[PDB]
Amino acid sequence: AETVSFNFNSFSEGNPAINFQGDVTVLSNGNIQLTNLNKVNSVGRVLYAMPVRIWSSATGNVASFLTSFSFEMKDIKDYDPADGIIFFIAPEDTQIPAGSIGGGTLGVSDTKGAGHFVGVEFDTYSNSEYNDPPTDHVGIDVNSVDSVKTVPWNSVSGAVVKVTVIYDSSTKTLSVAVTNDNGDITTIAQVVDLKAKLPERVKFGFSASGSLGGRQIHLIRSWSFTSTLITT
Amino acid sequence: AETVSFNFNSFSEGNPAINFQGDVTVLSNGNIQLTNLNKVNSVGRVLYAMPVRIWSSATGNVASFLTSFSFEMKDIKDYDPADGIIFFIAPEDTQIPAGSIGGGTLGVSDTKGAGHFVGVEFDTYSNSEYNDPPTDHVGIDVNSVDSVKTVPWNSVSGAVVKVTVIYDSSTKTLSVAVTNDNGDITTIAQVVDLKAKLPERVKFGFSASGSLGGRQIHLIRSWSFTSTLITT
Amino acid sequence: AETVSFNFNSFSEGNPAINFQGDVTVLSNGNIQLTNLNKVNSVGRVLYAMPVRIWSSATGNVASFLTSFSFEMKDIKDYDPADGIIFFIAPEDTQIPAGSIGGGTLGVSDTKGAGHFVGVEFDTYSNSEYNDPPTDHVGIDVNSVDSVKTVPWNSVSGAVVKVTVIYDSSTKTLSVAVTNDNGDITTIAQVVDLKAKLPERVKFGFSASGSLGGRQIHLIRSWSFTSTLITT
Amino acid sequence: AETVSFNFNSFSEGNPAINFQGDVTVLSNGNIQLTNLNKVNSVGRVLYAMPVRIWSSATGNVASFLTSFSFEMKDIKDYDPADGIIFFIAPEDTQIPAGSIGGGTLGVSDTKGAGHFVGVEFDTYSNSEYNDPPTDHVGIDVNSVDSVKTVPWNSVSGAVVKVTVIYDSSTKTLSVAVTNDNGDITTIAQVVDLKAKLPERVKFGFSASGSLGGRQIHLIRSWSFTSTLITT
Ligand SMILES: CO[C@H]1O[C@H](CO)[C@H](O)[C@H](O[C@@H]2O[C@H](CO)[C@H](O)[C@H](O)[C@H]2O)[C@H]1NC(C)=O
Ligand SMILES: CO[C@H]1O[C@H](CO)[C@H](O)[C@H](O[C@@H]2O[C@H](CO)[C@H](O)[C@H](O)[C@H]2O)[C@H]1NC(C)=O
Ligand SMILES: CO[C@H]1O[C@H](CO)[C@H](O)[C@H](O[C@@H]2O[C@H](CO)[C@H](O)[C@H](O)[C@H]2O)[C@H]1NC(C)=O
Ligand SMILES: CO[C@H]1O[C@H](CO)[C@H](O)[C@H](O[C@@H]2O[C@H](CO)[C@H](O)[C@H](O)[C@H]2O)[C@H]1NC(C)=O
Ligand SMILES: [Ca+2]
Ligand SMILES: [Ca+2]
Ligand SMILES: [Ca+2]
Ligand SMILES: [Ca+2]
Ligand SMILES: [Mn+2]
Ligand SMILES: [Mn+2]
Ligand SMILES: [Mn+2]
Ligand SMILES: [Mn+2]
Repeated sequence: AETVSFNFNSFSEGNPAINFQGDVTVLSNGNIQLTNLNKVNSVGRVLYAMPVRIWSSATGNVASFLTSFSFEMKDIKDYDPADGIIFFIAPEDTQIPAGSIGGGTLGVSDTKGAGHFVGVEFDTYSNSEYNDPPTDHVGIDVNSVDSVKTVPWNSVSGAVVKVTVIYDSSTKTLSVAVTNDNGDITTIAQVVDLKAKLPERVKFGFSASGSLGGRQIHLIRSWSFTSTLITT
Repeated sequence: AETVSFNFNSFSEGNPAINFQGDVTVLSNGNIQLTNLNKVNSVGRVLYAMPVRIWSSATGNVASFLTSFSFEMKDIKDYDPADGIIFFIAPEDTQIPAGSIGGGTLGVSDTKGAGHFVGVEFDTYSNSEYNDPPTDHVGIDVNSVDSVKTVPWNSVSGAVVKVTVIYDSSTKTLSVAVTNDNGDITTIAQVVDLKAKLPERVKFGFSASGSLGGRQIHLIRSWSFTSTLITT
Repeated sequence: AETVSFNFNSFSEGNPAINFQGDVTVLSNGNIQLTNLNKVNSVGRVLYAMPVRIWSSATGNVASFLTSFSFEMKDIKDYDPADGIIFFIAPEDTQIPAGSIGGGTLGVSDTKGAGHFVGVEFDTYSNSEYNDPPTDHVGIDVNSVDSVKTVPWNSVSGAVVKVTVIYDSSTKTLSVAVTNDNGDITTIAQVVDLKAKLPERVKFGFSASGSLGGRQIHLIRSWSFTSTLITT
Repeated sequence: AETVSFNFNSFSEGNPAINFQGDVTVLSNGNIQLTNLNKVNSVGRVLYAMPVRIWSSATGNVASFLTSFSFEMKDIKDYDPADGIIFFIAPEDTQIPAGSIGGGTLGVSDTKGAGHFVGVEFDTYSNSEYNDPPTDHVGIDVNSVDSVKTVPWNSVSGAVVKVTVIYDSSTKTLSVAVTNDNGDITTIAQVVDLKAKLPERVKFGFSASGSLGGRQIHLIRSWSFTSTLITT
């Protein structure tokens, strides 16, 4: 069994174990701030440096994984609280899309909302061009910010949010459990064939974006992960 | 939203939030020990005292839940390490089955292996009469110890095991993530309609058992839980 | 440490975590309405269904607690706005006193105003038989509605009141902070030895009452609570 | 009556409503970071710019108040997690003590551990020179970091902590409730005569400090406050 596991209680910009893309910055409190509040169409992303093998071309096996993280989004004067954070998986050579307009692309897709990735978004603005639901929501994305599925949710400014994600390889099911401020949990699950959508090796990470008038603080506070690929 | 959430970092006899059934005991370290090492066919179960309303007949809605717990099973001389621990959900009036022979019934079913419950078992003995796989395993049970589905696992004597479970009501998916000794994760997921299998009010808990020759230490170390039912 | 904590942002009939006694009802908006506007001597009480161990005869330790709740009292035609709401603590077998005349008893005491409970009352009618102050007030009650202590307070019809209560077991101090409509705060604190006045296990809740001519809307809107008993 | 109330969901160093002293800084995420991790004997404090009238030399009346706040302390490599945060009340002309050695002085007292202030300290290091308890603790201080009283507590790195404080002028009682990561609540209360210890007009705020080998992240995330003084 090939296992990749790690844990971040805090981040240090000088740690090579993580790739910093775009406007991402690391605060003195150890938090990763994904976007630059003072830039138009800002986009920042963070990736665990080591690529993870999610499936074997020899056995045909797909890995299962369990990951938990905590983020925080907070409103800022005088901008519309947008656009949200997305936890994504993508080719190891993934980079912020060329000429990215940020905003509703969440830093992972082109203007049409397409890209090569699988993710769980925590969307705080309704983009009609991507068929977003009317309210804040958590969504399961497969190569598009036009979610395969979404569930109503509520982004509380200044609130620390906990998320737990389980990917069961046999059923190809991706399950998400979000722990809100008011105490309630929000869940969403969807069958996504990682082996059919992503290459053998991939990088896991977070991305957030903003536009001209849409901006807010996007912070990653902690992140634990364990993936196990059966090789027997 | 109707939410039920608790977090037991340890336990204590006298705590009104816990119903003890059978040979259950509380160790001075706070751990719960489910079976009596000196009793033939021992059965011990622990339940969260408060009944949980998992679905509403008035709205047809079903709750989602996130729960995680840690346990430990340890060998003893000279008995065969059996039988295992099961995290179950059952009618609020659930009691240890009458005339229970313990053993492979895990304290939740009758001799034939049938009962009224939904659970996640951590089986350490292969009972052919219940069609168990040949080795240790984690299984998803629905009214029977003859698992609807199982996955190879390994119970390490004295190893602390961590488990995270997510039930997404919308998809009716019950997914389990088990973090073992060597740090590898083992997962199993199964679509289970709690609404169709259980009554509106149920109780959550743990059960363990042994036989004349099959005995071992079964400990529950911690348990956190959050369930949310959309009331509207 | 043995801890009981919960957070109700709203309520719903059927939640097994709440015990309804008397004329209480749940409104479509999630608010709990304690009294029946059409019944004489109406009494409604709501209790957290799980008993709380506030102290242990074995260790002698006493729990500390923090709780916040919000309520609203609203006038109606053509009845006299009475009688008020009381947040109370009583033995777990507590029931509305047999033959309750409601009114100034607040649903927790007998006609003489005596009972077995500890509570914080928000009194909107001056009962000379219980030595009430001449104006609305907040009072600390120990086995009697003839408050051990009171402080002037005004109940504004239709106003949302927010309350915060801290019980420090070491000093045995029960401290109350009441946040009015105008923004002013009103506080009252009293040393109350719960270990000497109540049994080890008790229930927390709210009660309200009315008489033939005294009636008003008594609503409980939210309630968060956390108690912790040291078991070491 | 004379009331003062405010609420901070986030802070900005470019806001008049607040005084900054020492090495204090405001992070892009709105959080106030009291100490500088790169300085020896670092000391930082923040104060509500508007002095609050807590008692009257004309009437002898003393104000009551309710205030709550959330903070966060976090370890760093490779220093000792020290020294802590203290919520304090002091004369309006209060400033960081001249030649402050920071450290166990929490930035409010002299080397001997004396000063003019009343406060609630959240201590993460045991200074024997100030008779500190052997573990982390919450303390009530009256002109000295040699606490009038303390209670065992546990500072969890990276955890957001919520505090509620009530001062009841009639009983001169200062009660505190602190919400831990494991869910438990800790409380401590103490009779403190503010009229005798402090001037009519005072300033409320926060202070934190570090030493050569003792440093950690000290954050003040939010702060609500309401005080009411009767003028009649
Ligand atoms: C004319 O539209 C551009 O400028 C406005 C502000 O004047 C917005 O920034 C708009 O972007 C959209 O903004 C929201 C929030 O207000 C959110 O960030 C959306 O994702 C984003 O598309 C911007 N247009 C574009 C296409 O960038
Ligand atoms: C003749 O079989 C009974 O007695 C033997 C020991 O002499 C076992 O205790 C056996 O029970 C089975 O024991 C294993 C462990 O080796 C495990 O506990 C199985 O679940 C259990 O059935 C017992 N027979 C029965 C059916 O109770
Ligand atoms: C003769 O007194 C009885 O009937 C009157 C109305 O006709 C009142 O209901 C009175 O009760 C007292 O009413 C006030 C409100 O005006 C408040 O509810 C008091 O607590 C209550 O005693 C009632 N007498 C009694 C003792 O029930
Ligand atoms: C010789 O002692 C001085 O230098 C050491 C370096 O290891 C410490 O910084 C020490 O200060 C004390 O440090 C702890 C943490 O390790 C905590 O911050 C105490 O409050 C502080 O006294 C320092 N001495 C002094 C008096 O500054
Ligand atoms: Ca969007
Ligand atoms: Ca078995
Ligand atoms: Ca009265
Ligand atoms: Ca100290
Ligand atoms: Mn979306
Ligand atoms: Mn089995
Ligand atoms: Mn009264
Ligand atoms: Mn101290």
